[PDB]
Amino acid sequence: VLSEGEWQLVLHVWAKVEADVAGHGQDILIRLFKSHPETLEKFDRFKHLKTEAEMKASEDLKKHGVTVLTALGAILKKKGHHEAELKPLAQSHATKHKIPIKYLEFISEAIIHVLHSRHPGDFGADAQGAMNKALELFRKDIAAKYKELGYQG
Ligand code: HEM
Repeated sequence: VLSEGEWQLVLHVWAKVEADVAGHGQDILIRLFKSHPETLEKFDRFKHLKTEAEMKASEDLKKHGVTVLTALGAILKKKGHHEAELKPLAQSHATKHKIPIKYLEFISEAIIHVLHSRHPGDFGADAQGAMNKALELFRKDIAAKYKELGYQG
């Protein structure tokens, strides 16, 4: 469970994400695909993007980066009372996209990496620790929904 102080560390950095949602979302998806290329294979919509330059040049990918961060932000804003927000996501990721928890670990690592790269004087150990706790909670709760839905994850 996160404390109020930890949620305030998480939402203070989220405000920074909000100053450029498309840029952070684009950077996160490209870092995910660069670091874990097998995750691209889960996206029939984007597997044509066979180089990093092609990914950067894709407005459709950038649009999806915004969709992704918007959903994550809506979850984080609920501080752990996020059950309604999480439900459709766990549903689609379990039953349609079939995204294992390990790949949610990979994207959580990409989020942290990008927050560090974009925010050098502004994303320190306490903030990163708290963001890692919020993303762990996110993954924990998704995994509980995966199990109710019968999906190994
Ligand atoms: C922070 C984690 C994530 C969030 C918040 C997120 C959010 C979303 C949202 C809001 C959508 C559109 C609505 C839906 O279908 O549910 C979506 C679609 C999708 N997601 Fe995720 N996602 C996450 C992680 C991942 C990961 C790690 C993968 C794959 C390795 C993935 C694969 C997909 C696929 C395949 C689609 C459908 C894209 C399309 O063809 O339009 N998601 N995601």
